[PDB]
Amino acid sequence: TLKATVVTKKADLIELDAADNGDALAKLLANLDIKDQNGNPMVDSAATPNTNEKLQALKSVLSGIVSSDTSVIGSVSNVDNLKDDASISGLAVKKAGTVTLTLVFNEDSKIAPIAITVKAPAATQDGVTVTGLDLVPGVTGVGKTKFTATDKIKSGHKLYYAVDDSAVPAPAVGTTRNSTKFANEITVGTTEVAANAGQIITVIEVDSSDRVVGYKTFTVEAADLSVAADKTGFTATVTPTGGNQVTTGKTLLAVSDLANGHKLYAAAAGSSAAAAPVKGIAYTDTTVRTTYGTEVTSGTVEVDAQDGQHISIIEVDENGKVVGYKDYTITGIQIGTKSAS
Ligand SMILES: [Ca+2]
Ligand SMILES: [Os+3]
Ligand SMILES: [Os+3]
Repeated sequence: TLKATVVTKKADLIELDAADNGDALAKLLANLDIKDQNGNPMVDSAATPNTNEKLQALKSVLSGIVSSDTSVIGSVSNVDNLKDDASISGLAVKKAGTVTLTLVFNEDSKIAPIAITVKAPAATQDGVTVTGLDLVPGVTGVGKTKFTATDKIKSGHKLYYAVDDSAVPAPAVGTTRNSTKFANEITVGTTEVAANAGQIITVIEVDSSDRVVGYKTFTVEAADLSVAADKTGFTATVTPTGGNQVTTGKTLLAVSDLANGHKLYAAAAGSSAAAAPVKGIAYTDTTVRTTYGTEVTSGTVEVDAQDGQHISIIEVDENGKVVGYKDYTITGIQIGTKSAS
């Protein structure tokens, strides 16, 4: 009954945010003024909740919307794709960037084309709610890095990472998470990444509705990556001991001065050394506790030994964490000879 007669833009530019939910139509509408035959404003009245007057008014006079870059915001050729079912859509944001959306009207309306520049910003560091997000060496394996933070995330928000040789481009704020690109959810102080030094860990923060709000990149340095347990963390001196004092085919692992609350655990004698656990792993870890199943802390423990075989020993601290590692090749001299059992 009322026909849209006058359409004018307010500003030449509109910039999107997270609240815009990665779709420009709501902000494009807010940037347009529509007047009818009477010169009266054409406004979405809340008394008619499931029919938007303003959008419908625009759609009745609009022949299309051209984008300057179809990869940033897709061009609208069929006008009925603009809708207000549940929410206002869709000048859908595909990628972060800046476009000139040019609105073309029908011949009847006689309204000349209106160009509105739309900026869809990339997600940034100040959009990240977790303060002090940083990389530390891993404790689950060797060559691993771990996420740490000082303060918690905002309630409802989540973190996701990507690991690559190059930084993954910052997505537009408000766009729904790229499942493919950012597939690895971060539990802070728990989750670990296998990475090489020099690689980039690209982290995005999403909201409750899986939409990109934050973005931070870390360059993985050798300092941020985990290494095997060293002789550096090994304080005790262990002397394999044989002769007539020790049982035949067994070596006495005589222990000298470990630090007050330290413990020592030996792996069973085998043809080559046992795998050195990552510095910081709990002894209670299944592979660690099964490989290094014999506690040799007392200095009085004697274990099975053959000539060529290796005995690897780990030094665990007061807390229950692996600190030191050293591998011992056994000799016939340090294998026992005393009467059996
Ligand atoms: Ca309405
Ligand atoms: Os939120
Ligand atoms: Os200690």
